[PDB]
Amino acid sequence: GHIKRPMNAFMVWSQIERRKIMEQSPDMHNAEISKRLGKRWKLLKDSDKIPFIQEAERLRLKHMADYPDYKYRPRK
DNA sequence: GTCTCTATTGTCCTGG
DNA sequence: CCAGGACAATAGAGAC
Repeated sequence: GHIKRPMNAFMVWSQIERRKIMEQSPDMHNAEISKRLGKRWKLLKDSDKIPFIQEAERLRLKHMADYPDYKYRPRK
């Protein structure tokens, strides 16, 4: 089948925030949510971002362990 | 009912 | 070795 690629620090911080938006603005389109996420991301000071970089890190290590060999080969 | 596009950041792959 | 891309989450919008 098709194995997904790991979530980076931003994508991890994205899920959490997106929910808090999806629960507050249930009908706001996700494309616009992405726009606002990208902006809030630039607001969060660098220091605050560490926890997610570490979080995202283990996410990748586990990824290899679970999927011994998967080449990220996307193409058009 | 079924796909494809919409958008963000970060990260890996390819062509030149 | 750099630019340009695909793609991870997410559901709706639009074509068909």
